[PDB]
Amino acid sequence: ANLPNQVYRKSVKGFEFTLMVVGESGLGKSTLINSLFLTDLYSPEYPGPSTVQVEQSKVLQLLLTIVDTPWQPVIDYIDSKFEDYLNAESRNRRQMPDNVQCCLYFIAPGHGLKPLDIEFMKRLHEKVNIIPLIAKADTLTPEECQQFKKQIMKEIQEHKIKIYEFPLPLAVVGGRQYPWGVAEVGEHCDFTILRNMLIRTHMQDLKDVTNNVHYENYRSRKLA
Amino acid sequence: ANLPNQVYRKSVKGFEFTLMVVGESGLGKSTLINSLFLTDLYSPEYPGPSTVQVEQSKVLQLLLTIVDTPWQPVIDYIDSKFEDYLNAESRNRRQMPDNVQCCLYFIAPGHGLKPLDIEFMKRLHEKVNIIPLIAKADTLTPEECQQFKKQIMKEIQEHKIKIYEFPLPLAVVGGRQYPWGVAEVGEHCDFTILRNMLIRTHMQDLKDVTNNVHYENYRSRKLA
Amino acid sequence: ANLPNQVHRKSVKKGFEFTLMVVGESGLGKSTLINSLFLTDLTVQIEASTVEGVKLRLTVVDKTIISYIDEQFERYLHDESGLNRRIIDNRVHCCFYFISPFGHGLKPLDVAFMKAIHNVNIVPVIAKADTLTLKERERLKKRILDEIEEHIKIYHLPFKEQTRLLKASIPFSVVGSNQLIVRGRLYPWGVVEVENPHNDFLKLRTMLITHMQDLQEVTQDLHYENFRSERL
Amino acid sequence: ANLPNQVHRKSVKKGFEFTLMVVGESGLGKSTLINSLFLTDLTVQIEASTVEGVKLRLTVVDKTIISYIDEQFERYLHDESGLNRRIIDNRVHCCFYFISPFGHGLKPLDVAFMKAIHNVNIVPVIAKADTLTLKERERLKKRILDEIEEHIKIYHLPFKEQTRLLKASIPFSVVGSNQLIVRGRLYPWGVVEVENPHNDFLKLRTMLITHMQDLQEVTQDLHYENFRSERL
Amino acid sequence: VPLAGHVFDPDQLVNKSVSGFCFNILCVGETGLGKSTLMDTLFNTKFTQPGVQLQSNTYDLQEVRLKLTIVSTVGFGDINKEDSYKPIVEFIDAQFEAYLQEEIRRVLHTYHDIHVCLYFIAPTGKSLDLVTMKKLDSKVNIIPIIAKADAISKSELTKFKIKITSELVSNGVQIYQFPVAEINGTMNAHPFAVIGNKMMPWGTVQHCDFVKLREMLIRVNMEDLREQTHTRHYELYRRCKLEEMG
Amino acid sequence: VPLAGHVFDPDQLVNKSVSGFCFNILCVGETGLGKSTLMDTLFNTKFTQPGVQLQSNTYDLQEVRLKLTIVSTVGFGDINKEDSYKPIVEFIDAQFEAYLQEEIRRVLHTYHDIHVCLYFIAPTGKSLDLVTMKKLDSKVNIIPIIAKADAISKSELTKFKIKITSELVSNGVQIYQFPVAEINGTMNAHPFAVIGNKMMPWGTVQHCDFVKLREMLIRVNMEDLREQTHTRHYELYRRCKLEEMG
Ligand SMILES: Nc1nc2c(ncn2[C@@H]2O[C@H](COP(=O)(O)OP(=O)(O)OP(=O)(O)O)[C@@H](O)[C@H]2O)c(=O)[nH]1
Ligand SMILES: Nc1nc2c(ncn2[C@@H]2O[C@H](COP(=O)(O)OP(=O)(O)OP(=O)(O)O)[C@@H](O)[C@H]2O)c(=O)[nH]1
Ligand SMILES: Nc1nc2c(ncn2[C@@H]2O[C@H](COP(=O)(O)OP(=O)(O)O)[C@@H](O)[C@H]2O)c(=O)[nH]1
Ligand SMILES: Nc1nc2c(ncn2[C@@H]2O[C@H](COP(=O)(O)OP(=O)(O)O)[C@@H](O)[C@H]2O)c(=O)[nH]1
Ligand SMILES: Nc1nc2c(ncn2[C@@H]2O[C@H](COP(=O)(O)OP(=O)(O)O)[C@@H](O)[C@H]2O)c(=O)[nH]1
Ligand SMILES: Nc1nc2c(ncn2[C@@H]2O[C@H](COP(=O)(O)OP(=O)(O)O)[C@@H](O)[C@H]2O)c(=O)[nH]1
Repeated sequence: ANLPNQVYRKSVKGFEFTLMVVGESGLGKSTLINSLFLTDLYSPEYPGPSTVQVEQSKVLQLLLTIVDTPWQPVIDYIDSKFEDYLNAESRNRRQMPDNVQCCLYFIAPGHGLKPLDIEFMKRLHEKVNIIPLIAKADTLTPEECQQFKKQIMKEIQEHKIKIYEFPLPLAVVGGRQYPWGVAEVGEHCDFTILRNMLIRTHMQDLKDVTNNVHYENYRSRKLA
Repeated sequence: ANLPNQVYRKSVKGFEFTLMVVGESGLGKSTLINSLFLTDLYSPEYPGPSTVQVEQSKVLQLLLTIVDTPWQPVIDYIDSKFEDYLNAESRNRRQMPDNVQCCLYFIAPGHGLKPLDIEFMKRLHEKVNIIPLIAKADTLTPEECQQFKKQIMKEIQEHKIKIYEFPLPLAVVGGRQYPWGVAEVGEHCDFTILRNMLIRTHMQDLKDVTNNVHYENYRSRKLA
Repeated sequence: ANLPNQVHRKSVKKGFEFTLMVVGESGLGKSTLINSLFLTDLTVQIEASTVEGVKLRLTVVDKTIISYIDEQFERYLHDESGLNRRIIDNRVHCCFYFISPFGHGLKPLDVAFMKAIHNVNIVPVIAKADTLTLKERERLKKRILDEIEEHIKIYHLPFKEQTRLLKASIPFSVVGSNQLIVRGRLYPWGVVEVENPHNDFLKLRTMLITHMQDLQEVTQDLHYENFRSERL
Repeated sequence: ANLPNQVHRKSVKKGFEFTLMVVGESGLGKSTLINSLFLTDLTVQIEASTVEGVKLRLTVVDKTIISYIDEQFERYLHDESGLNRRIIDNRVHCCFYFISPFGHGLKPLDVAFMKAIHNVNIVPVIAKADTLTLKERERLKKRILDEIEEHIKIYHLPFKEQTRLLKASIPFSVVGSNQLIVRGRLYPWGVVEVENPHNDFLKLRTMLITHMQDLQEVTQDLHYENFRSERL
Repeated sequence: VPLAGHVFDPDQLVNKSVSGFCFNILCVGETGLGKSTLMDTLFNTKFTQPGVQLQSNTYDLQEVRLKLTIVSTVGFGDINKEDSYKPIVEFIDAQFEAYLQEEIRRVLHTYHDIHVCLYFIAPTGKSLDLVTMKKLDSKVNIIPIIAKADAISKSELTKFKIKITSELVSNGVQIYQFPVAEINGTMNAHPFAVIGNKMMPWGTVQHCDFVKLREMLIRVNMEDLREQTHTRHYELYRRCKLEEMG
Repeated sequence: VPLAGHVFDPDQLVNKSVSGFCFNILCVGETGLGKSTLMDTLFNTKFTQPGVQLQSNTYDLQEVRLKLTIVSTVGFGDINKEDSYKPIVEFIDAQFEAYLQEEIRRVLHTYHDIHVCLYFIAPTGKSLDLVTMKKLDSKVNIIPIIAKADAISKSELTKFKIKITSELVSNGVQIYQFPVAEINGTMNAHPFAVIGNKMMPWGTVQHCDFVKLREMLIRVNMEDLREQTHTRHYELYRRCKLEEMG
C-alpha cells in the first residue's frame, strides 16, 4: 500500500491557458491584464477597423493567453480557434497546443445592462465560460455599487444569459489613489475575489470546461 | 616257509605187499612165513598136482600177501596177476588193488646150485625181484657155510641170473634148540639180516620196483 | 552352505553395469545432480564411464527416444538367437523423469511421456525443492501420486523400514551441488544442505544403489514381453 | 559402491541349484560318500532334495547316459527359443567319475567313459584309500594324471593357496562314513578318520561347495557349443 | 518566444485535487508462478488444460482512493497460445476506447484503456516467452520479472539476470523503464526478481528484490506507464487501424 | 576178510624218505590285487591291455627241499576271457600227463599235473568271477580268496564273507576244503581273506586272516589237493576225453 499520485504533480514540468477580454477600452482592461498579472507589457490595446491577442508564458510557467480585441468576429475568431484543433484530433497528430477559452468581459457604467453588453454575452454564452466584471469601480459609491450588482444580475437572469461560476458579480478596481483619499486593493475593492477565484483556486475548471463544454460544443455540433 | 610233508605219513591210514615163496617144502618155508612174521597160521603148505597163496593184512596194517605153491604156472600165475591190473589201468577204473611181487625162494642143501633152483630163478628173473635164501641152516657148519655162500653166488654169476639187491646170500635158520646145544636168532643165524633189510628198511623199494619194473615189463612188453 | 560368500566376491571380477536414461525439463540440474549422485561429471547423448567398481552406459535426453530403447531391446534379442556370445546390451536399466519444482499439478507432457515410455523403467523425481516447502513438498507428492492415479506405470519398488520408509515419501526432492562450504548450495538468505532430510537427495542415492535390479525387471519384464509382443 | 552386499543376500530368496551326475564302479561308496558329503541320504536314477538353503537335482548311474544330458541340453535350449519363461533346466552341473582304490593304472573303461563324456563336467575321484598308502596314494595321483595325458577333459579348476593347494593334490581320495565313534570308520587294526588329511575327503567337500560355478562352465561351455554344434 | 516578463499568486496543486483515479495491471504467465501470489503480496490483500485462457478481476483501495482492475491469465502446453490470447484483451481493449472516443465523449470511464503486463519468467538456466514477449513486444506495458526468487543463489542471480538481459536484445524487444531520475534511472537497470507471514530448507521467507519492483512499479514513476500506455497502444492501435480503414 | 592174527618189527616212515617233491600253484585275478604280492609274502621271497594273458614262473625251496611252479595270470576288460584262458593251461596241462602216460612211463617228471588256483576277488559290497569260478568250477583246485584285506572293517567282513558264501551256492559251485580234522574242519568254514615290513590311514600293516590261509593252504592238508588234483582233473580230463575218442 503506497498509492501516492504525488507523481501527478511532478508531472507538468506545463500548464497553459487562454483568457479573453472584451470591453469598452478607455478604462482599465489593459490595467487588469498587466495588474491582475502584476506585470508590465505595453502596447496591447490600440486598433484599426476591426483584433488584438497576446500569449505569454512567464513562470514562477503558464502559457497565459489573453485575447483582447477592439459580435461575429470574436465568435468567428473563436470557433476558428475551436474547429482548428479538434480538426487536429481526427488527423496521426502530434500533441499540439493550444486549446482555456473563457471571457473576462467588462461592461461598466451602472445603472442598467449595456445593450452591446447584453448582446455580446448572449450569443457568446456557450463558446467559452463568461466571467463578467465592473471597471474603474472607484467610479461608484457602493451604497450606489449596490445598484449595478443587483440590476445587471436581475438583468441577466431576465434576458437569460449564462455565465461562469465556480462552487456579486465582480467589480474591478484598476494600488491607486486620489486628491482627497486613496483607494486600495481590497476590501476596498472586491477585486481580490477575482484574484482568489480566478487566479489559482478555480483556474483548472474554467479551462477543463472550456476544453470540455465547447470543444464538444463545437464538434458534436459540426459532427452533425 | 613251512614245508613239512609230515602230511605224507599221516597219509596211508594203507600199505600192502605181495611176497612170493618157492621151495622144496620139507623144511621151513612155512616156518619162515609164520616166523619171519612172528605169527601163527596153520595149513598153508599141502598140495594136489599142481598152488597155494594166502593174503593177510594184520596191523600194528599191511596186506602182506605171501604166495607159496607146491616153471610155467608160477610164471603164468604171475603175469596173469600182472596183466590183470594194468588191464585195469586202461579201463574209467576205480582204484583197485592189489599189485610187491618179489620172491622169497629157498634152495638149500649146499654144495652146488640146485638144477631146478637154477631154472626157477633164471626165467623168473624179470617178473618179480628175486630174493633167494638157504634153509634149515643149522644144517651147516659155517666153516662149511662158507661153501654154499661162495659156490652158488659164483653159481649165479656164471649161469647169470639176476636177483634183488638193496643198497651173502641169506641163510635161514627156522628160537630152536637141540640135544647138545641150542641155536639162536642171531648171530648165530644171519637171519636177522633178512629181517632188517626185508622187513621195514628196504621193503618199499621191492614193491615199487616190483610195480615199476615188471608192470612195465608186462605191458611195455604186451603193448608190442 | 557358503556360496553367498563366494557369490558375493563374484561380481568382484565382473560387477557391474548400469544404463539409465534421463528425461526432464532442462531446467533443473539433471546433469548437475547426476554428477553428485555420481561424484562425477560431463536428439540425444550418451554417457559411459566407470569408477571404483562398475560400468556406466547412461543416456541423457537433450518422442524420438522410444526407438532407441527398442533399438536396444532389438539388439539384446537379435543375438539371443543366439548363434554366438561374448557380447553386450545397451538396455535401459532405468529411466528418470523430472517434473517441476513449482506451479502445481503434473504436466500433460509429463503424462504422455509417462504413459508411453513405461516399458522401460522410471524413477520420476523432483529437482530444486529448496524452492519448495514441506507444506508445498507434501502437496506435490500426492497430487502427483493421484495424478499417477487417474491413469500408472513407473516402477514399484520391490532394512525392514529402510525399504518401507523410502518408498512412502516417493517421490523425493533433490538438489545436487557440486559446490560447497558440506555440499553445498549458497544462500544469503540461509543455507541449503545435501543429504539430510532437508534433502530427499539421499533416499535416491541410497535407494538406487541399493537395488540395482532394474537390472532385473527391465530384463524379466520389459524385454521379455518385447519378445512376446514382438516375436509373436 | 555397495551392491556386492545386496548381491550377496540376493541368493537369499533364490539360491541355489546343483545337479551332478555320478558314475563309478559299484563298489565303492558313491552313495555312502555322497550322503556325508551331503549329510543326507538315499538304467539310471534321480535325486532331488534340499537343505538349509539349496535345491538338488542329482543323478546317479546305477553309455545310455549321454542321451540324458543332451536330452537336458535339449530342453534348456528348446525353451530358450524362447517364447515363454518361468521354468527349469536339469543341466549336468557336474559329473563325478570314480577309478578304483586298488590295482594300479586307469581303466580302458574309465578312459572311454572319460573321453566321450566330457562336455559335461567331471570331477574324477578315488574312493576307499584307507586301502591306499601315501606311497601308493601319490602313485595313482600322477599315473592317473599322465593317463589324463596321453589323451584330457575333465574340468580344470578355475584363498591364494586355498585354491592352489587343493588343485595340486587332484585327484583326492575319500571315505564317507555315516557311522561313527569322529566320523567314522572302524578298524581293530587301527582307526580311520574323515575330514583330516588323513582324508582328502574335505578337499572335495570344501572345494566343490566353494566354486559351484559349473553352474557357470556347463552353462557357458558345454551347452553354448551344444547350441553351436547342434543348431549350426 | 519571449514570454519573459517580471513580477505573486498553485495551478499544479489544483490538478492534484483532481481527485477518481484508475489503473489496470495484467500479469501473464504459466499456471502457476504466483501471479496472484504476486498481486495480493504487492497490494497486501487477497483476490493444465487446453488453450489460452485469461482471468479477470478488479478491486479498490484507499488512503483518498482508487479503482483498479487486475487481470492475470494462464497458459499451457502442447504453442501459439501467445499470439492469440493477448490480442484478445489488448488490441480489443484498446480499439475500444478509441471507439468510445471516435463517437459523445469523455465520460472518464475505462480501465484496460492495457495498462501493464508483468510477464513472469521462470527462473532457471526460454523460447515460448521470447516470441510471447516479442509478439507481446507490441506492446502493452511489459515489465520483466522472475518468479519464485528463492530458487536461485545470488551467484546465479548475478549470472542469469545478466545473461537473460543479453537475451532481451538478442532478438531485441521493447521493454519498460523510466527516463528526477537517478533512482528511477538506477532501478531500471538494477531485469528484476521477486519472492508468506511473520514474525520478527527450513524455509523462512522475506533484501530480496521484492521492494525494488514494489516501489518503482507501484510507488514512483507511477502513471508514466499509464500515459505511455495511452500514448503507445492507443497510438499504434489507431494509427495502424486508421492506416487500415483510411 | 580176517587177516587178524597176532604177534615186532615202519614202512610208512620208509615212504617218507621218498625224498623230490613238487607242486604247482596258479592264482588268477584282475591286474592287480597282489597275486604276486601274495606269493612272495606266502613263501617270503621275491618272484590293462587286451585279451587273456597268463604268466609263468617256477622256483625252489628248502629245509630237504622241493621244486615248485608258480604261475599267476592276468585279465581285463571290455568279457569271455575266462572260458578261454584256463582251458589254455589246465585241460591242456592236464591231457598232457595223461599223454605221457598213455604212451614208456613214469619218469616222475611234471608240474601242472594244475595244482591249485587261487581266484582272488576284490573285495567290496560279482559276475565275471561267478562264471569265471563256475566255468572254473571244473576244476582245477580253486581256493577262494579276498584281496587287499585292509579295505574292509571287521563289521563288514562279518557281512561280506557270509553273504558271498551264499553266492558260492546260489549258483552253487565246486570248491575246496578238507575232510584229524577238527582244525582242518574248522578252517574250511572259518571264505578266507588276506593282507610289508617291520618292526616290533597312517598305515601300519600286519590276526588278519593271513595265517589261516597260510597254514592250511601251505602247511597242513598239503598234498590232499595234489591228489584231489590228480584224482579230479586227470579224471574228468581223461574220462570226458576217453568218452570222446572211445
Ligand atoms: N518456494 C516458493 N514458492 C512459491 C513462490 N511463489 C509462489 N510459490 C508457491 O506456488 C503457488 C503459486 O500459486 P498461484 O498463486 O495460484 O500462482 P498463479 O499465478 O495464480 O498460477 P495460475 O493460477 O495457474 O495462473 C503458491 O501456492 C505458493 O505457495 C516462490 O517464490 N517460492
Ligand atoms: N593297501 C593295500 N595295498 C595292497 C594290498 N595288496 C596289494 N596292494 C598293493 O597293490 C599292488 C599289487 O601289485 P601286484 O603285486 O603286482 O599284483 P598282481 O597280482 O601281480 O597284479 P597283476 O600283475 O596286474 O596281475 C602292490 O604294489 C601293493 O602295494 C592290500 O591288501 N592292501
Ligand atoms: N481613477 C481610475 N483610473 C483608472 C482605473 N483603472 C484604470 N484607470 C485609468 O484609465 C485608463 C483605462 O484604459 P486602459 O486600462 O489602458 O484600457 P484600454 O483602453 O483597453 O487600453 C488607464 O490608462 C488607467 O490609467 C481606476 O480604477 N480608477
Ligand atoms: N632142526 C631144524 N628144523 C627145522 C628148521 N626149520 C624148520 N624145521 C622143521 O622142518 C619142517 C620144515 O617144513 P615146513 O617149515 O612146514 O615147510 P613146508 O613143507 O613148506 O610146510 C618144519 O616142520 C620144522 O619143524 C631149522 O632151522 N632147524
Ligand atoms: N538452489 C538450487 N539451485 C539448483 C538446484 N538444482 C539446480 N540448481 C541450479 O540450476 C542449474 C542447473 O543447470 P543444469 O544442470 O545445466 O540443467 P540441466 O541441463 O537440466 O541438468 C545450476 O546452475 C544450479 O545453480 C537446487 O536444488 N537448488
Ligand atoms: N574302510 C572303508 N570302507 C569303505 C569306504 N568307502 C566305502 N566303504 C565300504 O563300502 C560300502 C559302500 O557300499 P555302497 O555305498 O552301497 O556302494 P555304491 O553303491 O557304489 O556307492 C560301505 O558298506 C562301506 O562299508 C572307505 O573309504 N573305507
